[PDB]
Amino acid sequence: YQCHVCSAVLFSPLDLDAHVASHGLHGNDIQRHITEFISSWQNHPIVQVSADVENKKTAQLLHADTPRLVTWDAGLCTSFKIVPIVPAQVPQDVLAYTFFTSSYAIQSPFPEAAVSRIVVHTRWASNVDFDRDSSVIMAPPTENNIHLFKQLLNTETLSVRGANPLMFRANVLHMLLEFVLDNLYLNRHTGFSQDHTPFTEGANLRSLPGPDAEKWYSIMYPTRMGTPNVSKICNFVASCVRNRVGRFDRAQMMNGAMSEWVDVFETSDALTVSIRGRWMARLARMNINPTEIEWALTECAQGYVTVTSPYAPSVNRLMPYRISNAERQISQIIRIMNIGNNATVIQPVLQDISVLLQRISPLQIDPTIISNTMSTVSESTTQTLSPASSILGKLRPSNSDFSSFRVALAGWLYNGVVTTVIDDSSYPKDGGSVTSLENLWDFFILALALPLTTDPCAPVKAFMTLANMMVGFETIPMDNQIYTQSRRASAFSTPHTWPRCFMNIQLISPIDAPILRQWAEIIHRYWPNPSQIRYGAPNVFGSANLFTPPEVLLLPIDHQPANVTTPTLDFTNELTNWRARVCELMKNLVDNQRYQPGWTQSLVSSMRGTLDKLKLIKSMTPMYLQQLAPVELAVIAPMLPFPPFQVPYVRLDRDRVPTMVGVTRQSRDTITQPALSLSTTNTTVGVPLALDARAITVALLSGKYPPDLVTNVWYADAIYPMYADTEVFSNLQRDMITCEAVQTLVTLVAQISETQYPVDRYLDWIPSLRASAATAATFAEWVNTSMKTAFDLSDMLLEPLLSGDPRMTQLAIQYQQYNGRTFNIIPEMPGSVIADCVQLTAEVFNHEYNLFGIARGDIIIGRVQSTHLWSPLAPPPDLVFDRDTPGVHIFGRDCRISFGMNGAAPMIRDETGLMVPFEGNWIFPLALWQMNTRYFNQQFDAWIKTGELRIRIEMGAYPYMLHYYDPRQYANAWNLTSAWLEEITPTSIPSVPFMVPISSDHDISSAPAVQYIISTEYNDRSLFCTNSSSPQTIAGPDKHIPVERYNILTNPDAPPTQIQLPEVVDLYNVVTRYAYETPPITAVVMGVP
Amino acid sequence: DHTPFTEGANLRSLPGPDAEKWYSIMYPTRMGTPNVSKICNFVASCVRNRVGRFDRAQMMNGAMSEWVDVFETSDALTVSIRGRWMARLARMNINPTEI
Amino acid sequence: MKRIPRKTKGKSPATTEPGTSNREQYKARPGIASVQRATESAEMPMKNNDEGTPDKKGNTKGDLVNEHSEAKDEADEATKKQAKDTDKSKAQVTYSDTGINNANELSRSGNVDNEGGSNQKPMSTRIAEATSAIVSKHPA
Repeated sequence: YQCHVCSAVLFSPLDLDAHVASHGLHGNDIQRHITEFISSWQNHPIVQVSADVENKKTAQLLHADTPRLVTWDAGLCTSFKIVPIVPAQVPQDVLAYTFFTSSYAIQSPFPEAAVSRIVVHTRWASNVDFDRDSSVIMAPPTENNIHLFKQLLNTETLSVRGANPLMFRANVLHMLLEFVLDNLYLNRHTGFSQDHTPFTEGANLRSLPGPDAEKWYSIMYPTRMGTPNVSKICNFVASCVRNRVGRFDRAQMMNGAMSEWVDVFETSDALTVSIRGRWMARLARMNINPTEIEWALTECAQGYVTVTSPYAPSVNRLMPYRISNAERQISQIIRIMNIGNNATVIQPVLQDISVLLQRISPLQIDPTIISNTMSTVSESTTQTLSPASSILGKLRPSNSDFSSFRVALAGWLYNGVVTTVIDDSSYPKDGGSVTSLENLWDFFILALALPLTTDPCAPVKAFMTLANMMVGFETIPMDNQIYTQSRRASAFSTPHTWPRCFMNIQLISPIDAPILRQWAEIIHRYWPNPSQIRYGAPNVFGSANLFTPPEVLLLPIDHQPANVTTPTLDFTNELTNWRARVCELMKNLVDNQRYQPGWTQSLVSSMRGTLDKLKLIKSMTPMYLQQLAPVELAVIAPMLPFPPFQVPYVRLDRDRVPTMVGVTRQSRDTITQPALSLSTTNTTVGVPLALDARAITVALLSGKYPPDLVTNVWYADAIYPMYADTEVFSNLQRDMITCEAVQTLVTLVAQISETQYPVDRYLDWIPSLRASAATAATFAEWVNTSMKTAFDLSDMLLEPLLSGDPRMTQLAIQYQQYNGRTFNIIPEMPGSVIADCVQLTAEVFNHEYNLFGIARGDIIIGRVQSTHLWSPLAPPPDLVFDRDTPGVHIFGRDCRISFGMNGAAPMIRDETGLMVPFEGNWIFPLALWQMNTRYFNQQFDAWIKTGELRIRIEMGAYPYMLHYYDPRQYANAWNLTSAWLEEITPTSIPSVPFMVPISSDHDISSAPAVQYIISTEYNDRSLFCTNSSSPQTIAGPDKHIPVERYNILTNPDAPPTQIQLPEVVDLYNVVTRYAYETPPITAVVMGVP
Repeated sequence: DHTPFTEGANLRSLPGPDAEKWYSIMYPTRMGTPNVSKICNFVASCVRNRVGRFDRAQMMNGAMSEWVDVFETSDALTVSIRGRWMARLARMNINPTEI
Repeated sequence: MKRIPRKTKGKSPATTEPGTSNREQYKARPGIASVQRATESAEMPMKNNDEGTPDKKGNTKGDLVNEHSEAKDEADEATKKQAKDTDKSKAQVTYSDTGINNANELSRSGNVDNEGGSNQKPMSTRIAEATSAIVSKHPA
């Protein structure tokens, strides 16, 4: 078989139909495929699959820790479910619908019970493919929910049950974040079925997957059930309008008979619908079409190959990969912070990159060139004393390790984190002397190898080496009375050590120091010049550059267009000219023997001959370094997992030499504690790295090309697999996630401490403490873990931010020049959909807190005996008192208690200082009871139980738990309240117990009941309906169906898309469902003649 | 502090075994005052915010603070003696560049 | 319907057209497998660095060592690993014992917490230590 679209060869028509799907051609099957590449000059396709698959058979790997962005849901886009609380059964006059002979039962859309309530249960009716596994599941209030408010810092509590009031805000923020995370899904389009039930004739109902979908019809579409009987539910149904049900609108575009998208009326909550709409918008903004992929890869290839990705016209081909430069910069900053001066972290990257260069370059290292050029044996020479033999001994040409050279090349890409130097061992032993033939070769090797290092202080070391070797023969003045000429060369490591006798040539006397003057002039004049080079595809891939323009790559060496026919002895090339200058200098040093007394024989001839052979050695390394190597670096750099991070090279200018690199977490308008990052503690700009000069010199002198090299063919072969195994796109997605997570972290953590970050606050009424560094650190840890599990991450994400004081405001990175000028780069932070959705959830929670099991306000403890059935949640006004009520007593932290003697009533201290007895109406902050729970509990219980003492406890917000009871019997609540008061703990508080009378649909008698705890404001928003199956409620709390929730059904004039956020959520509204295609990355690599 | 006794102050941790007991001696103001006894009267008249850590100098992120200032039980005499003692060492201090 | 398992634990007519014959007479240069093996190593993301950060309980992770000592030890580990990859007894490229006097270098370790204090005693231990020094019990 054959696929003409991509010229691939297959074997199965089924596999042919599967493969044409990646070409946009539907079936007219290995979704594991991530990328599919194929060459044009050979038969060798390459595919990539996820690293977690258990069958790597003839496939490459994708080791990037990519997140899971696209996930689908076929269930109901709802998170609130109605649950019965007190079951009830009542007789009915109509039992079942009747057709010709068969009959069908009646299925109500709502529970048929005495009372029912709304409970939060994320994805309780969903049907997902991949699970975010961050569900928030509440329990009905008749049960205990205390454990959902103590997952956070409540570690060393004094009670297993109960929560710490100082961390409700932290726990609630974490809960809201999980609520947002668990709903990040795409509404999948599914099948339908035309209905002909008389109440909903002609509707197009949506059908859930799995067996027996129609069991869900009663839940989805309330109007489907008729109006058989007289009851709350039947009246509610009679209120609704018929037409708004089932399918509402559909796309014009369709494949086969399946519409592309559809709009449907179905049961759902507005909150999650809005959240998923925002998620859809965010993903849609990242779409990419394959043509710009062609552009990006072609430009990225530096014009050595051309890429083509044919495709068919479509609009639902979603390939989310486009992000902004700011997110890439933020992610790069995070990656840099991850290092933390850990050499073990950085070493593998450099080693692997060096190996990759070694295995892709046409250059070959061959010391036999050196050996043949020297052509010296000198057998049986006990005292050789010959320059050729000594230089061969130093070079040690036969040995082949050359990791130093490739690592030196690789270091250029990471100038900003690691600095390459020459190990101090390579320097002459004990400084050395010009009188030694041994030390001359060390100087030669070191001088010839220095320029390739990234050390900014290399030229000073090069000069100071010869200055050290010349002590006693040739003297120069020292500016500093401390530092002498004999100061070791390898110590001049920082710009502040540069001698003025070197900066200003004129201070070197040509009479007192001819050779030093010449050497200084040579260094000034012929030291290599840095340059620049373009790379990458900024218009599509963005750029992670920070201190450089986005599309440029810095080099310490000038570069030229590639041309193989270049002459070897082209002195225009900077490296060759440098070698020639060094050789000529050593020559001029050695002719007259002014500096080598104690040589018995005139070694001038042999010395000069060896220097000439080295000067004119016809190696091809400088050619490669000037032409080919920059091209290879440009090709590789965009593909790397760690994008390049450079700091500008200045050849000899001193005052602009960089010396320090730091990271900042605070904004520019805050005066805070100076907390420098660890990276600033390095003596050099980056982590020191030592190289071997000998290997670099051997590489520079023993380079050659294959005798049949053709650049086009070689580089096409090199690029094809490297790009076939690319991982850029996963990196882009991860970077977007990282920026999102950082913004979410700052936004949340700003709401539990004092940070001058300008952000609206809506959970201030929730009590909490003032978070310190450790508390914020633990909270940030929980946030980080939640996010990592949400998107199925396993590698680093926000870990470097947790080192110290996570009370941050904004990322920023900067570096410093020697002359004090600093460059500060602050990425332009874009929006964050997750943080905005969390804020919206906070808005809603500020009105719908009862659905989450939180009660707002205060409570009043006091005996009340009566037969009325007013619910505790909504007490009559004439039972409560506030701070602004005549005759009340307010209390502060000073609340000393004095026993009265000889029958005098015991007394307690008012806030104003007056002394009052145990009766009346009081106000306590809850902390006061927490301070002395045992003492107050011992002192007050009798008066509260039998006397006339009532206390209002200032709480702000608190969890609550209900205890339904039959009003027809006697009922005393003293036991529950006493138990609650006993378990008050300096670090914990149990949920507040409330007693509520069960509503009745028929006349009943009443019996006395005794309460002790009532709320201070309305808290029954969670109540849905009472006695739903009966015509009306006779006694007890009464509540009809909350019509305003079903606005689009009950309000005839409401437009279909209207919502009532953020004060009321709707339980029935319009939902859009899609069905997209996510084809793999397809490419065809073509060669360039 | 995880308890409402103080307004989330920072409490210094002593080393060695049986260390909680020190928490009730270091900070007298942390005790609750339910009683009318002499000690509770004394505590009730004191300022609250002067307890625990007062100030610190955190220079490098991810490292120990250079020094801190804290309220705790002590005596002025030994505080002064260790004060002028430290100054003598500070006068004798030198740094690696001079070395 | 389809489901995808997670990789991390969670909360819980003739047809032979005349151009399809194969003449695999071309050998790539450089070889495909050779380049693939090299780029496989470069694919791998950099290792995580959890040390010095708090955990689920609140106690920081790491070992109780001086920061400078930790940085030096990490440098030695890097040099040893570098020697290991090059199949040599002594690494030609060394991250330790260089010319530079990097004596002020610091590395993140588990010795110090976020407050700048010492981790001689864990965070949770100190919190329990403090909070238990204030509890009161039932009267005699």
